[PDB]
Amino acid sequence: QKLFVDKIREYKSKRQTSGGPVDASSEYQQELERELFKLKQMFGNADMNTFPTFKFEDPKFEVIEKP
Amino acid sequence: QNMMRRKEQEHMINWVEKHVVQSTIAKCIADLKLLAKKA
Repeated sequence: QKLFVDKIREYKSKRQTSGGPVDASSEYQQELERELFKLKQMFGNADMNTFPTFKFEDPKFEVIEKP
Repeated sequence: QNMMRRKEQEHMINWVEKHVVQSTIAKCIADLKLLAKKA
């Protein structure tokens, strides 16, 4: 069953990634950069890793009594 | 986070396949055995 030994050996090889922060991708950064950039720029443009700040506006008004 | 869960899962799923390709007549004898049990 070469299929099964293939599966188990590749599982043991991929789980061997504590040494490989990406497990030897050696590419796909040129696209991951754009993917995450677009994901950010559609979610927003601030530092989305920090706590949000909040400005609070207040409504307008007018004279109400008889002029 | 989940997107990275996908991007690395989709890359690790192809690497392992393009990796086993370089990897014995035991399979052929097994095929005749599999064919022997064909009935």
